[PDB]
Amino acid sequence: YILQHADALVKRVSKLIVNEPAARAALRRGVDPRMLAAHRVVAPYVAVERAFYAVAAIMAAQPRSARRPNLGVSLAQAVFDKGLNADSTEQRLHLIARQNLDGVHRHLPRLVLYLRSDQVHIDWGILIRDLARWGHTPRHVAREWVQDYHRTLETLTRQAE
Amino acid sequence: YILQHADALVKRVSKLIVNEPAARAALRRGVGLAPEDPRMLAAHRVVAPYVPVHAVERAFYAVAAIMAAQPRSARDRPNLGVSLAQAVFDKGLNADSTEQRLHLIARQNLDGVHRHLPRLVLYLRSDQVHIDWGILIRDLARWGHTPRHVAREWVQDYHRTLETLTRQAE
Amino acid sequence: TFVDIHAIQTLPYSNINRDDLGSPKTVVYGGKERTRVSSQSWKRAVRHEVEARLGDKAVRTRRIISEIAKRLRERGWDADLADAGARQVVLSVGKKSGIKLEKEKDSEAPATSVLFYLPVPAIDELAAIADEHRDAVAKEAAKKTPKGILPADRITEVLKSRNVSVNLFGRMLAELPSTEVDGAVQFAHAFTVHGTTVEVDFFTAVDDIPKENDHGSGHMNAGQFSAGTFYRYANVNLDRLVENTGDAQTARTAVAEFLRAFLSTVPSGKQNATAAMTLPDLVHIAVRFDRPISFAPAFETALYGSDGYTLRACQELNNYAERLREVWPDDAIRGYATVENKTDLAALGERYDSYPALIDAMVAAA
Amino acid sequence: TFVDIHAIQTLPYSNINRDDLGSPKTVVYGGKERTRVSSQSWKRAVRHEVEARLGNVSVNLFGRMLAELPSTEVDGAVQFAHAFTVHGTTVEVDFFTAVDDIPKENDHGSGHMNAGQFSAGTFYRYANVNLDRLVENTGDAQTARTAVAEFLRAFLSTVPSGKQNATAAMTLPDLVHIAVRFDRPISFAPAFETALYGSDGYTLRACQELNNYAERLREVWPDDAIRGYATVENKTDLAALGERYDSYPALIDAMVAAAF
Amino acid sequence: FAHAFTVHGTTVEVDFFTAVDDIPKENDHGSGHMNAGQFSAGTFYRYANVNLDRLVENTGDAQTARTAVAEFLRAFLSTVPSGKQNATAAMTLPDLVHIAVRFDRPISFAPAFETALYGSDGYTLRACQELNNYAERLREVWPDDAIRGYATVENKTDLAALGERYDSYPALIDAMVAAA
RNA sequence: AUGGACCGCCAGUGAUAAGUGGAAUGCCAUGUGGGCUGUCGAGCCCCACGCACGUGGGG
DNA sequence: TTATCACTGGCTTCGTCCGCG
DNA sequence: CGCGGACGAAGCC
Repeated sequence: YILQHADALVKRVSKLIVNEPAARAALRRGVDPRMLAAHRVVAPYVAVERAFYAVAAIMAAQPRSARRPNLGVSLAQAVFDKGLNADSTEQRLHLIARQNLDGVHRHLPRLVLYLRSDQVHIDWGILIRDLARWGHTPRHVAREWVQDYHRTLETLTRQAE
Repeated sequence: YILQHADALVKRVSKLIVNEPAARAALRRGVGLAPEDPRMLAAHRVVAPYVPVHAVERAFYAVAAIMAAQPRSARDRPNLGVSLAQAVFDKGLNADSTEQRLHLIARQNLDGVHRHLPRLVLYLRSDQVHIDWGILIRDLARWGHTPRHVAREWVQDYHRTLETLTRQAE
Repeated sequence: TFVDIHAIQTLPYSNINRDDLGSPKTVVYGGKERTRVSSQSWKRAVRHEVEARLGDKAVRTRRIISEIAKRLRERGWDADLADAGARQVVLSVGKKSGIKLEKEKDSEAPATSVLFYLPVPAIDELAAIADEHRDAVAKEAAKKTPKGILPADRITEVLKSRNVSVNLFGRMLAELPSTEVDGAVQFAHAFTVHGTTVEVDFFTAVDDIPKENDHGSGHMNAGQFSAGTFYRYANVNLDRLVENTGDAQTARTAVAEFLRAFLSTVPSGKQNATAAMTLPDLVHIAVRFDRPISFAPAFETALYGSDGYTLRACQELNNYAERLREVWPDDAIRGYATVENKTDLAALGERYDSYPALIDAMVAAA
Repeated sequence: TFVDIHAIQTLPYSNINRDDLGSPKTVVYGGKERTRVSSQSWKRAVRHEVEARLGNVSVNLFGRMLAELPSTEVDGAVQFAHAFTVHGTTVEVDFFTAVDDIPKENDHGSGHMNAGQFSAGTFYRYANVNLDRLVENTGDAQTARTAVAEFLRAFLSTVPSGKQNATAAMTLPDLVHIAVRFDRPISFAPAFETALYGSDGYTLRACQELNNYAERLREVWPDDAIRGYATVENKTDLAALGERYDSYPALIDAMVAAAF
Repeated sequence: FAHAFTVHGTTVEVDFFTAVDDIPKENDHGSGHMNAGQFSAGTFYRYANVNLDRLVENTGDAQTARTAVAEFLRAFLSTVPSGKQNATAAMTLPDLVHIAVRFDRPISFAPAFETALYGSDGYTLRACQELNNYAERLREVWPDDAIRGYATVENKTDLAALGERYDSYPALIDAMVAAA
């Protein structure tokens, strides 16, 4: 379900950001009245509402240099490949895995936007449905993110035998 | 199967414990708590990669943490029932009372075993009782499919080994 | 001709009826243990409410001799003559010399071997029959092995007198099979819809006057309990009830009061400590003409859990009722009454706003 | 021409028939004891609904009237298999106490302590009826119609009467499968020679297991057997059992029609 | 007297605590290890019955039954078990009270809260509204002449089904006990 | 058509009454996120005008 | 801590007594 | 007054 509308947002929005600057600048200011300029693009496809609006905006606030796996596997592969700090991205993962629905959207933007910095691949659709899964199973999604991270880090280290 | 990864956890952990103070304190804070709970996430960093239904993962996390929350006095193929009966006969623990606690665990569910289990096992390891953690792990894994079977094995092993230990003292 | 009633009723930390050790009775049903309330206990609660409400009281007792002796003593008999006369009452019946008696206990009249289930005025009538033969009993008490003197036919005719409870639930008396009456009500064992593990409560009793030994070391016994949404079912074979009571109007009053009692009563098991009194969340009366059909298989697959079972249970009984009406076509008059309004529950027939309205409509429909 | 029926009827906590003691009858099969309701008990119940509904086809369809002297036809051309549980079942003891109504200046010394055994499970029931002997003996083919149709519906609807007032075990079969076979009768009993594991229920699992066994036997012996089955679940398909029917009497009608 | 359970699901919160040794030891300070004691919080539902005819049979007099019942109800609201309080001061008055005088039978409202409340927002209002809805539904399903009545701290709702509202707990108790 | 064929173990039943798990408890002492950096000719069609360089209207 | 713990039957032939018609 | 049904007499400790 949800993932279907999420894919509509990823293609449609993925085109408007890379294509039209005024919309890109009007949605990125909302990563509240200050984000109403964004509804005009994202509102018709929408706890899930908070998820969609936030992920579209954050997805849209990336630098141009940055313009089914989860987020944990993307982080572990970013550590192993791009050589980011491992132990520090480690505590930030452990801090997000405890937040509530409102905390994920306030702790999330730094790691995801910085992760996309230095061109790390991030499947936004899974991330969207994940932010939607905080309304019903926050702890479950958190556990999946962390587990995926460590498991894929271990397998990526062991396959480098 | 399962027992193979369980043995990796027993050497690793048991080896990563007495050889680490920060990891020991970070995994012990999650005894008797769901793996879903945030408070045990500091433990995944040590145990998460060996998790081979869902009941399992809960099993490995459980034992691992509970095994790690013992006092140092306890730090350094039989089941748990035989370990309890031999602990009664040898160490002289109460028999009739450990008896009702055994009879209460044998009825629990997958979530109840991990909440009633820590007192008897951690207290059993208190006063240095030998406990084969690998069998216990696979046992906690066997609650997802055959809870009643594993419970029956635990109790039977306890009474049978108690009887044989009493009769061999002829 | 078969009124059958289904009901879903939750009970919180109830432990209404215990085995010999205090654990709630359990069924390993569908592969999963589910606490149950025995049918005989709830059947007793229903019969006590029905008898209390309709005014006619039945007495199931093994010690009839003592009671008849008390009534005859209130009639002006001496205590010893009352005892001998009541012994004659129970001795003058049965094939052999008399009804088997338990070993006499010092200071009290012997208890009968088998339990008797007869109305109270019938006991008074037995006292009267023993009273009009006062001289025969007085003469026979002197004999070493007194024999029965009272007419056997008259006593057997009094023991055949039926209460509403006997007409409804039936009775059995092995020594006098002519009096045995077949029950008109089938009462199923109420089990939980979902699997329930028995929760252990560790309780202690405080000693009020302070002592050092009294506290610290001392520990006090652990008591078991359980909670859950019980499924309940019961049948009333109307033709047999009409044959037992004889009149159809008395059958109607008996059935209506029985169903209402069936909803109203609760077994009272440690209720002074748990207060489990609760009304059923759903009731489904059906007037089946071919055969009564319980919906227990609907819940043979245990519910998974994590979320409130009442709604999922009601939807499951609804869905299963629909499928049975498709698979087994019938003209049975269905009907239900529920507290939740989240669903229409189309298969359970016409909805009635209240339990008494439902009962009255259904019983009037038969 | 033999028409045989397989049913997977479940029964809640009950003691429909019992041994000389209180415990229910049990057949140790597949290494696991499993409760059973003997064939004669269920058959006698069937005899009462069939004869009650019919208002001498009963001495023909069933062997011989219990209270009549042998009339040279003691056989019946109907073969009831003993119903047995799909899974292993521990006899579940129910402790009960009869209450003494009159009370002395003592408390609760109840009238009668005891314990009676009960059990619950999903019985796999099975029966076959030899149409050919029935036609040769009854004569009229229409009498055969009413006998087999009415016998079949009776086979589904009835349940033995034993300790039922204390336990309401009335129920409808979850699965019915009538296979008009011309070669020979076959019971799918060995499908459950390995008792199914528990904790999630058995109706669906037993359904699919019987489907596997039907698939395989039909593979070893492809035949012209006319088949059909009806269930109380629409969620799972059982292609090996034939065409699906919306209801039990519809199925029975189609198979009695299929026989002639 | 029914077992008071939480309306919502509550996970036990382990509370790590230590005891400081007052005379300084250099190693002990760095080690600093002590046991963890577990607590919990939540909105409990509470229920109780008083079978008046039996109480009159026990005391004998009806007047002593009145003083006993009224004083009992007031005690029922006022008291708190005091288990581990010098460490956590949990003295609290009930947010809502609903006395009913049932003549046919007592009816507990525990099924109203069998579906645990989801959360993230304050449970008090949702619990009160749910008890209201269930009380309404039971008077609909089970018609009766039982004299109802309630007293509540929140003013966000009128709670029509809980009968006539009384301004204070002693006023409610006095009215109801005098009403029986 | 088998030491077989036909074939009910079955009618009844409160497990009851009573009950603090209670008293006490700092996870404390220590820490840069640091260095690098201008955002500056394909755009698809119709029409009008034009000095065919382009201008303008509409999508 | 204490009290409670069922009955009934699945043998033989005939005669006599009793209930009924 | 006749017919039908039910119980008893052992053998058995």
